[PDB]
Amino acid sequence: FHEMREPRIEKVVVHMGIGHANAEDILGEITGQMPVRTKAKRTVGEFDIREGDPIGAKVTLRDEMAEEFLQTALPLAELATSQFDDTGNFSFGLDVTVNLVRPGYRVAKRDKASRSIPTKHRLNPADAVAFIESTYDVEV
Amino acid sequence: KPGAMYRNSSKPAYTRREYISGIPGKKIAQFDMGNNGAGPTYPAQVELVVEKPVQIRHNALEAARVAANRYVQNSGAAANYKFRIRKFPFHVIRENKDGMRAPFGKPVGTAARVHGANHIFIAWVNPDPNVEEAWRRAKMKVTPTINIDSSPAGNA
Amino acid sequence: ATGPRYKVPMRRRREARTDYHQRLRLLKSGKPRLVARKSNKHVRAQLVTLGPNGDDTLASAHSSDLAEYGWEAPTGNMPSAYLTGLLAGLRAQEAGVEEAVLDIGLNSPTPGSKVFAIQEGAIDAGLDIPHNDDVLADWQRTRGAHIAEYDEQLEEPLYSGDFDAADLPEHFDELRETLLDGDIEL
Amino acid sequence: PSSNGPLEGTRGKLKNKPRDRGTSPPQRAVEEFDDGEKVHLKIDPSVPNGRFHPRFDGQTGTVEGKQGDAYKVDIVDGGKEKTIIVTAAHLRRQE
Amino acid sequence: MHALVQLRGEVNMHTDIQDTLEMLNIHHVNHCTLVPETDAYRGMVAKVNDFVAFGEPSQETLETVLATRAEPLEGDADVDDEWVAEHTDYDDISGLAFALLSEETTLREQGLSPTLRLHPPRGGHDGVKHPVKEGGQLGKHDTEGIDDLLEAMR
RNA sequence: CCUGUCAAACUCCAAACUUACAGACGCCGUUUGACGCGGGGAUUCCGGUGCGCGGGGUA
RNA sequence: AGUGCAAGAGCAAAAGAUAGCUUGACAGUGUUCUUCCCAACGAGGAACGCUGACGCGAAAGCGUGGUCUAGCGAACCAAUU
RNA sequence: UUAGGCGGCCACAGCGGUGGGGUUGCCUCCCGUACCCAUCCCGAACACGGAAGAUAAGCCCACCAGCGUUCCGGGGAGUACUGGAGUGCGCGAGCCUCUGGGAAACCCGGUUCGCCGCCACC
Ligand SMILES: [Cl-]
Ligand SMILES: [Cl-]
Ligand SMILES: [Mg+2]
Ligand SMILES: [Mg+2]
Ligand SMILES: [Mg+2]
Ligand SMILES: [Mg+2]
Ligand SMILES: [Mg+2]
Ligand SMILES: [Mg+2]
Ligand SMILES: [Mg+2]
Ligand SMILES: [Mg+2]
Ligand SMILES: [Mg+2]
Ligand code: NA
Ligand code: NA
Ligand code: NA
Ligand code: NA
Ligand code: NA
Ligand code: NA
Repeated sequence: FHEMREPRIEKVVVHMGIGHANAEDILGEITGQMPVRTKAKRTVGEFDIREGDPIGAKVTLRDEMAEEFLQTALPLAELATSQFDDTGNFSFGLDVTVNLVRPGYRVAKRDKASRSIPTKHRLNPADAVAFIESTYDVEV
Repeated sequence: KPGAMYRNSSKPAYTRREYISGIPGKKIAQFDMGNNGAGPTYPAQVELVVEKPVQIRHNALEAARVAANRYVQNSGAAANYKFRIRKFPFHVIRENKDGMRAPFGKPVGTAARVHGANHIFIAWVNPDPNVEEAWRRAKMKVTPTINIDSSPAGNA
Repeated sequence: ATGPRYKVPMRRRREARTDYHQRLRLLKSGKPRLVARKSNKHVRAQLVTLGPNGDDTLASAHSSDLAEYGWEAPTGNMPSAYLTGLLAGLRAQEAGVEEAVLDIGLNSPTPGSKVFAIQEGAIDAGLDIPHNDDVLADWQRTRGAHIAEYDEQLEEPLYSGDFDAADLPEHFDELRETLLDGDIEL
Repeated sequence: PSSNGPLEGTRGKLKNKPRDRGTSPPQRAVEEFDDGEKVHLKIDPSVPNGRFHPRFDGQTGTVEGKQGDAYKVDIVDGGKEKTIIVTAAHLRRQE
Repeated sequence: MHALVQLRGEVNMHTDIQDTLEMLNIHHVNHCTLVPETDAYRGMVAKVNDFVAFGEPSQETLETVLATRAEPLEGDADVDDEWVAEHTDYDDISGLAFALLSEETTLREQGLSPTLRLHPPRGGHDGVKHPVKEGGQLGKHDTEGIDDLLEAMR
């Protein structure tokens, strides 16, 4: 049963929602791989009327690239609880989000016969706190 | 203007406010009277039943209603009874007020279409039918002949 | 699901198995389809025709029943695909089938992909199929050379037990060679 | 009519019931008919092409050759003989 | 098998109704025809229902009327037993009548005009403004009902 | 939750009925030639009324 | 939701969005429907072909302008190819 | 069909939920980036290579009706409406009779947790 039920980290998105950049550079060094532009939708008063327009960057890290990052990110954060997803995710911080899930996720991300993960097989906020807390730190 | 001009249901239903503007407000003050805080938990339930399909202008509705409820003050301002007028004047009515040229009239009012045998009024009373009288006065101000019908009340 | 007005997709669309827009374009040819499908371990190839109550498969080949002819290697690779294509193609010819259009379902038209390998095989079997030569692998990779060289970077057998240690694109030739004459079920 | 375009008064006949909404099954768009076959004409709201003039919705004509992939169906409008160019998507075999 | 008698004129009657009567071989008031009880025929009589009198007659009545008002496809010739015998498959009127009722044959098949041109009802009929259920003479009738009419128009 | 009402330009529904084609019966046509084709000659393009369904209008 | 603009209709691995590439908004010539139900009538419109040349795509295929129904103009004369 | 591929009809198949199943035909999740190929950033996906592990997802199998849907019984209802007819009624609006058709809502009880086709396969 277990082993295929135990949580794991799937991508950590570090993004700097600026409002118009030079910021990529630091993201590249803080993570280790190229950042991606962040176009915006809708015209608005914050002199942000341009639809297609660089307004921030993000970086999706997977595997070691994600751990080796969290092994310094987490330490720089305190928070826990309430600040957790209903799916067992959490964002802290410049933002750093951690997407958590169990072994059979590809089933909902592939092209052929894809399918939505059953609620039971989903990750709960609690089942998440445990996994992470059980990895160099404390909850709440 | 006379009811003669609008009491018949010979014209198409004309109620789409999305295509009609300038509709006069309704003169009907209320639809729930008496103790509306309480629910129909009364022994007796009399109803005013229209005996012919007709169109009743909000004018007549208000006069009819007032004449009945204003009288139901034989029981008092805060008496124990609840009065309900179940119809609403949805049908918009016009008047061609040039002669027969470009005669589509302009909105002048609203009326409620009632089919013979429907109940336009329903009162709820304890064995104290002063309501039967309130209605003799109500069907007095609406076009059709009417039937005063009692439902829960084998207390004759 | 939600109400009377709700619109439920066609079953094969729910199952995310059939692309009906591509299907229609495929059926336009009026020719049989060369259905190229893959599995983590195997590769299938069918020649399907249209029917009153659903499709009709007139000839097929599965990477598993490849061993039935002397295959002693894994079945989820390039050489595997090609051969399965050729095997299905041959059976196809036997069935009186002369032409078909490649249907790769929900797979991607990536150059040198296995579905194209399957297509190359079917074509060599004799099947006339609309294709484009430079979207196919360069023969050597079809032979399985890319894997042999990969095992050159050995230190540990690429194949757990299986057959050989340095693998064999030669085993590939022996097989293709075999398929091109006589033998049962062809 | 307040206008005289082809789609005048076709609100009903060219609309799908909410559940038949969406791309139609390809099986019937590829159906093959033979000259002489009787076919019912009915536009499929979901299929844009290969249509015919809405006035003919309901007719049952006789397939008599084809043009491109479209078929040439012979019908009789009132008392007049007409030829309609239509695709299988909007045809059905009679009986 | 039902006996059909037109009791109302053509003036002002729907054309599709008048054409039906004509398809049933009746082209005048008081003319009568015998019609099999089939789905096809049933629909036709239903459409003519308000301008006619119909119902299943008795063996006797049919015989009386056949003898009195039957005619050859052409000519004056009286259709009596001898005629019936020397011209039809049957040996006498009764034999023909029975065959008609049992819907085994038809007036044409036996070289007879499909129409029994009756006489106005002696004593008059019950009126052509109401159906039987209302005291009138229109619509489906009783076998006893039809017989009276047919006999009065003998 | 409970409770009071509506739609010519609303519809989860839904007739009677109208309508394409085909078969069957009926009727009709093969000396009264139907169905149809080609040609000659028109008149006619102020209409009205009843009933059913209407739209406008106090009528 | 969006799909340039009335209204109604169509569309979700798309007819919408993003990106890239491209010029089929191509020449010639037709079939058919519409304009004008039935039922004759022009310009105009549309559907569906073919011949030629192309674009994209692995390919089936799609592209006869814009998802569909409005956005149009005779003879004479002039200019233009 | 002890798990597969392509489909037809396109909710009777949807939504939600329970139980069961794999040294192997198998499908998956899974493991992994030298290659073909790939991410406006990530072998996530796509693509390729492969079996250390698992049946927890998916999937297949058995089942549940609470919601949605399909069809049926009984009731609503031969009601509403309606094609044909009337020197029937009514000041009229309108109604009635005969004849041929005939509903919707809703309630109660059943049904429905897909059916079928081709191919492959201890
Ligand atoms: Cl596949
Ligand atoms: Cl057309
Ligand atoms: Mg309409
Ligand atoms: Mg004679
Ligand atoms: Mg006398
Ligand atoms: Mg009389
Ligand atoms: Mg009509
Ligand atoms: Mg177009
Ligand atoms: Mg001039
Ligand atoms: Mg010029
Ligand atoms: Mg399980
Ligand atoms: Na004027
Ligand atoms: Na009165
Ligand atoms: Na559809
Ligand atoms: Na034209
Ligand atoms: Na960019
Ligand atoms: Na499983």
